[PDB]
Amino acid sequence: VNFFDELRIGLATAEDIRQWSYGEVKKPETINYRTLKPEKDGLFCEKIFGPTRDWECYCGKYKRVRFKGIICERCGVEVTRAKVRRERMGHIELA
Amino acid sequence: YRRVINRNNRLKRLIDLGAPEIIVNNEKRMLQESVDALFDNGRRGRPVTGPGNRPLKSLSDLLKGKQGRFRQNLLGKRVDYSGRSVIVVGPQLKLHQC
Amino acid sequence: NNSVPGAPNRVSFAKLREPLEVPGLLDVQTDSFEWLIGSPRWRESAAERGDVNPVGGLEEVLYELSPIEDFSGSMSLSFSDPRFDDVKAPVDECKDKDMTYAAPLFVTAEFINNNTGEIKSQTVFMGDFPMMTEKGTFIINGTERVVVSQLVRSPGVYFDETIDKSTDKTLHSVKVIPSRGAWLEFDVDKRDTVGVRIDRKRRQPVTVLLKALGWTSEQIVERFGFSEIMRSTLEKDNTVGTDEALLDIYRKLRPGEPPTKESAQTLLENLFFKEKRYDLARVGRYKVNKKLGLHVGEPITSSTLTEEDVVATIEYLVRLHEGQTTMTVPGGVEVPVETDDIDHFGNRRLRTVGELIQNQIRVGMSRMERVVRERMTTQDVEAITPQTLINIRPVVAAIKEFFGTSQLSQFMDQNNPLSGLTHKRRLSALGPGGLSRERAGLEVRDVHPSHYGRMCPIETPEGPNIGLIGSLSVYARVNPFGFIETPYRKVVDGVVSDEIVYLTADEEDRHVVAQANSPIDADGRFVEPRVLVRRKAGEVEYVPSSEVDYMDVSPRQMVSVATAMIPFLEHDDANRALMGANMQRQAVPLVRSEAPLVGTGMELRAAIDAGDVVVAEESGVIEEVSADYITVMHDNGTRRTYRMRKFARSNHGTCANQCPIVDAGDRVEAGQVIADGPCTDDGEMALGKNLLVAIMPWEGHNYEDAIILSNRLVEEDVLTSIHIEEHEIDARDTKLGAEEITRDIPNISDEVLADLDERGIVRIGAEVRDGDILVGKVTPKGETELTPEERLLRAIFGEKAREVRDTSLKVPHGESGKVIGIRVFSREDEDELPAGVNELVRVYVAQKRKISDGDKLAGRHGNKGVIGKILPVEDMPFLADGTPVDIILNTHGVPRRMNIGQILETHLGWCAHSGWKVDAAKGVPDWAARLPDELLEAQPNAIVSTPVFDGAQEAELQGLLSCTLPNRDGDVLVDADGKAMLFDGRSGEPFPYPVTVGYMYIMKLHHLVDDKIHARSTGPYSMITQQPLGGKAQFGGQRFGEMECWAMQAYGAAYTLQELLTIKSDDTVGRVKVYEAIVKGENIPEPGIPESFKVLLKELQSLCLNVEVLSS
Amino acid sequence: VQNRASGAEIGRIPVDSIYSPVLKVTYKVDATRVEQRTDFDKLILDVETK
Amino acid sequence: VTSIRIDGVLHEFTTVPGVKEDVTEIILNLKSLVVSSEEDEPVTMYLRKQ
Amino acid sequence: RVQELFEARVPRGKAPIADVTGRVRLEDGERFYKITIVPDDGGEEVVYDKISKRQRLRVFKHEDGSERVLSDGDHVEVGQQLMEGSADPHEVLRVQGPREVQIHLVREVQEVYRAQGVSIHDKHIEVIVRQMLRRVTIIDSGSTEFLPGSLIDRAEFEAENRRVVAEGGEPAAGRPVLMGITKASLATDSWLSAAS
Ligand SMILES: [Zn+2]
Repeated sequence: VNFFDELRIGLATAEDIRQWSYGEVKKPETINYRTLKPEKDGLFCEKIFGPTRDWECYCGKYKRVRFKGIICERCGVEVTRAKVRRERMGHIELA
Repeated sequence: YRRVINRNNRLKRLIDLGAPEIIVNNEKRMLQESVDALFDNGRRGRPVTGPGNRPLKSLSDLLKGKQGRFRQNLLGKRVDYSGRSVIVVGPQLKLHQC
Repeated sequence: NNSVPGAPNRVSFAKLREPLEVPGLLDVQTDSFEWLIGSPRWRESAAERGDVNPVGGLEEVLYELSPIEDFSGSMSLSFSDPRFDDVKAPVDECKDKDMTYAAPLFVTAEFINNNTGEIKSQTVFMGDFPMMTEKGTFIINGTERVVVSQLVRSPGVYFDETIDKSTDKTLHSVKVIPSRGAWLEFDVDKRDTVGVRIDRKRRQPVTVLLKALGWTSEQIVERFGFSEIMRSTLEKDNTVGTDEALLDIYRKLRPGEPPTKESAQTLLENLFFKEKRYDLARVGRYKVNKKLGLHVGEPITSSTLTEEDVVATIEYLVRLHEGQTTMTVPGGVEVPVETDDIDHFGNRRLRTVGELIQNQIRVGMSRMERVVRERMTTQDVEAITPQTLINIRPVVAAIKEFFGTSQLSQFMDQNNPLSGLTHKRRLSALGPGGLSRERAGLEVRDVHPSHYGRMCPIETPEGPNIGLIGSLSVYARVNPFGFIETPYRKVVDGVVSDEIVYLTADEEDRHVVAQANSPIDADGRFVEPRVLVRRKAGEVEYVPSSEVDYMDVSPRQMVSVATAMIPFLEHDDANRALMGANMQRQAVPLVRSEAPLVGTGMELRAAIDAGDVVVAEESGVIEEVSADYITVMHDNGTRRTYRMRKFARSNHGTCANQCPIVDAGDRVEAGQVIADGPCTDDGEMALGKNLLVAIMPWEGHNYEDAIILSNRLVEEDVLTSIHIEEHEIDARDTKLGAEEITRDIPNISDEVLADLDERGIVRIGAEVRDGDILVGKVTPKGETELTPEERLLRAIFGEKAREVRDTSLKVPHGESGKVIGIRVFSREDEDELPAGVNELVRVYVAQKRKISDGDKLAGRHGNKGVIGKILPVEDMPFLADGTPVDIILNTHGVPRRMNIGQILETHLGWCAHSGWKVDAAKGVPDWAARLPDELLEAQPNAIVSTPVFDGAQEAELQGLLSCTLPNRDGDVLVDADGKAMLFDGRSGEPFPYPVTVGYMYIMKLHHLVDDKIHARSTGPYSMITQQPLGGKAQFGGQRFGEMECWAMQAYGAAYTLQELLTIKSDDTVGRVKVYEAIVKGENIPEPGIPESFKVLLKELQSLCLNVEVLSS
Repeated sequence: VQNRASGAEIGRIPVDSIYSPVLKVTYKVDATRVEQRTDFDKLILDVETK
Repeated sequence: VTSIRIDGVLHEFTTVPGVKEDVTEIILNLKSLVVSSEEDEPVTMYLRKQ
Repeated sequence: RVQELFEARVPRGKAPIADVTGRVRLEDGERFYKITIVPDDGGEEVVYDKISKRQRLRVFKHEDGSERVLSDGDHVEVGQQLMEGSADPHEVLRVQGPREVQIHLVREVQEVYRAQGVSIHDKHIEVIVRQMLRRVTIIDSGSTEFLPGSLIDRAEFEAENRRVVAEGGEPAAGRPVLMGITKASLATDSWLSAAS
């Protein structure tokens, strides 16, 4: 909970970064300039980090509150508060 | 991030299409330059400047400097259950009273 | 001697007469603009002053530019004679309608083609001009503006001198600072290398450039034969030859370029004779000519540096090095040789608004003419017209941005007329084109013996900007060049001369100035053979009464406008006087003002010139008057009406009103005040009330500057003020739709919106409490949209079928009061609005504040304080006749602060209030010899005035206090010393010793308590930082500095710091859980991981640095 | 402000109320400090009303 | 006096045509009015001058 | 003055110091004072070429009076300043050890503070000077890994020296040295604070 005996800084590795992230960005497009929504797998796509709103699937299939830990197959996103968007990362793949 | 992703995709497409060593090597050099810039701008060479020839704030700039996240955690925070007002001397109070 | 027609009568302790009335206090501000635009009045004034060439500002700036031409010489353009037109709309509508007071200007441009020989001349529109109102202010977008003057070092020549620490030999350095061009530094050094530094280059010998011009070596030898060191330098130089010299100069200036004679020859004249590239202001040329005494007999027309100036400068430098006192040049009269000083007012000029606006329009004209010349060169030569050439965007944009963002465009503080006048008279020294705070030396912030008569040494901001912001003297007037002047009357043969003249710094130094306070006989004969005098610099010494040449006008010739109205200023301390002067500019207009009982004679004059009080133009007779408007009938049969704004929010949040003080059927003479604005009483300033003070420590409630006030003030509205708030909301279009103000609002009870009217706004005159809704609006919801199809689809079908949020404006935290008025601007009614807006509505809330605890009060002698406690009227001490006092002051703070003047002011106020009658049956007492014959008999509530540096003496007060009229009961309260016997309100028994009492003027500062008090327990949280908002308006918590963390560590308190850093600032779940536990009876759960630490982790993990936790 | 919370209509304007008919009061004591047992004091109270 | 009611006026920060001083001044003047009440309930007076 | 004293830079006064105890043999140069002292036990003379613009200070005599002038041929105690000013802490440290410099710094700071009239206990200054001078510069590493001329705290240096000696490895030659507050604080054990 709040027990931190020590803190050590280790040098990461490719497999480590693979492990941390939940996606692989592929397009530089930002939020859409017309509909003000993320583009498919863009720099903000909900499929990577999380839903823009809280307890809200992209497609509206499971927009009900009583859903936690359920990934929507129609849109392939998770249902949790907007805070989770603040604590998930993405890794780019280098050629 | 736009620059890095865009250049990586150009590399991938170019290697798929096929081309001599000179272009591929030049393109790899450009990618290395972009990554070095992203992890730090102005570390070496001309820093990238888009607006008004203003150096951009790289990822590493979040830690150093006055606005570096390390320093800002010590300058204090705004707390709740507070209040400020003027003070007037009162001779009718005990020492442990206000 | 009341210049104004109907000012109140207040005899004064006058002993000396001033031979001239105070000049127009705003003439300085208006004269610059009048000269700039160019009007017949300015031309007549200039002709009276004797200037040969009457030249305006616009004409000068746009004539020095023309005639523009192309390099081929086949085309040219000229345009002169700028003239203005009438106004667009009155000032009232411009301020209320959000417009800008301006007027158009037309310039007659002539379009000439060289090769053909044709002329195309017609008027051309050149945008609008922000005209200056009669009160010396600029109205921009409805907001008042006032530009402050600036202090700059006049372009010229300054002979510096630095003593070597090792050589211990004088090094005379001369540096020239023109308006624009190269800088020349001629310095004699230990090595004797007398060289030049053109554009911060290496020190190249002066002889090299001297020969570069072709100056004959024989002329160097003969003209410098008297000089020995420079002769040695001449014999020491190696390179010789006009071609060699000029080529070497060019290489030093521009190395790596083809060295040719033509290049250097052209560069010489380009850098020193091309007016456009190298230019100096006429002031600089005149000052240099006066300094060298060369070209004195002709009016300066060419504003370029000349070779004779350089040779004369080097001759002057070498002669000074030789140690000579005075030097002479052929064609120049004898002049002294001495080093110059930066902090002398004979060098530091004053650039009024005229100079700034002229420079801005010059920049705009340069930008416009560049494109114009390019266009004429490139555009077709046959059918080209000046209308198609001139572009108006650059100049208008330049003036607009100068008025908007320039630091010299500050909102005119309008707490009271005195503050506005002081702001208009301010003398700034920083800002664009000036030194910064860190680079500016500390010495410049100190006084200079040349400040007497030009800049007040007392008035100054208390903050770090000390010494950089002065103020004009009472009698100071700016000369047409920008050097401040000061009136003087010249003594010819020991006899004073009534006629007066104006002298600048240089001329003042060169003469002998007498002392105004020195006794002078009625016939002009000096009674004293020895009279003190001021000399060159910091020197004062008695001299025979014959050689004296000049004498001052009045003792008040060095004080500022604000400092000029502080009675007994000759008894306080410098710091205390400055504090009182600064405090006087922070009063708050009350509801019922009263003129001071004791105050200088410069009150009514400072109010008439303030502009906040109307005045009749022609002597007429009033037909009828009303609370809202007045109608005066002129003697010529023309009826005129004046409209007086009532309860209009001031520029700083206070209120402003006007109440006519005239009756129906009175022949009012021209120049007589007709209405009194804020802080006024019968056409004279009144920033406070008159309270009966007592000086004694009282149960420690007045401990350490605290103050006690009787409840009589609270219950009688003696110090009640009015403050008007201001709020505005706007409904701007968005990509998702347009917002509209509507009475209806989703999911709100009828009671909440019970105040809004049909149109969606609160009805006028409805009480509003904090947290109440002030105006309702609806914000559409976000959904998928298409620009081309959705518009038509909504037009035809699907109207009003989308969700709307609530974003209504509500009263902020800590506001209340009535709603006096609502202003709504609609685009339908053809009302100019900012781009992208449709409906902007502003609501004014006015609240009446009664003086309460935690409020600041302070007299005119700089003695601040706070209301420690407001006792009931039945508890305050009372005089022997039952008159309870109104305020009690502490005594320990008087002698330490050393502000004894306030005691004398209180004594004099009591004497004037009670009325006196000095015995004269047996003859005038010796102590009453100098009292005015009409000041020996006063009435109750009389008015008295003591001019600064000339007022009632100690003996006068001693005599007056012994003849005060008795109370209606037949007994006299105070003794001769001024003390009196009181009676305690609590114990009921008299104090063992007498106490001092009297009436002292008390103002009210703007640091009220309602603004300061604020609380915050739980409220809105920031979304980006997850921290509570800040500021009283936003209802945010207070800051927690790191010094507090250090203190908490010092005590060893740990859990408290943990809570302050984790459970009350960042941890969201922590806040929710602790709040719920407090709501219930459960114990507070331990805090969690602060958001700051988790953010730091998830951010440092982004740099490939695997930051583990190692919980083990 | 007492009338502010009553929630009346717009046309009502509160005014401060001051219920006091007395204006000024003062007293002086005429003492008699002789050594006789007639040592007393005489109170002289003066009051004025509106 | 406790509270006043001015016809044709909605609040105190305003004026009324025909008078020489605004509402605040007349309120201040009326504060000086002195009246004695025999009944223990709010009574009403009138002031009509044209 | 206090800032300079704590920072432990080159004193502006830079008074001459009595490096060794002996018979002072001083020849007064009107331009540059030349000071030499004959050692009592034996040896050579330490030579000081000081500026002559000042006025010589008292000589250490049985009277020990300030009014006395610096008399040649007298004797002085080790470490005493020959003329008014301030002695460089490094010199007094190397020629006397840590105790003398510690007490001198404490006395100097106490004196400057009492000049203004304020009074504070000494221990508040002892707690600071204890941390300031807790470094041991090393000239040679020898059988030690650390680079020569690298600051090492006395405790760890002693621990490593005793460990290497116990196993037969030669000891590392190091000496104590002080520093200013900035340098003493820039070198720490916790990396996070250093990054801060
Ligand atoms: Zn879904």
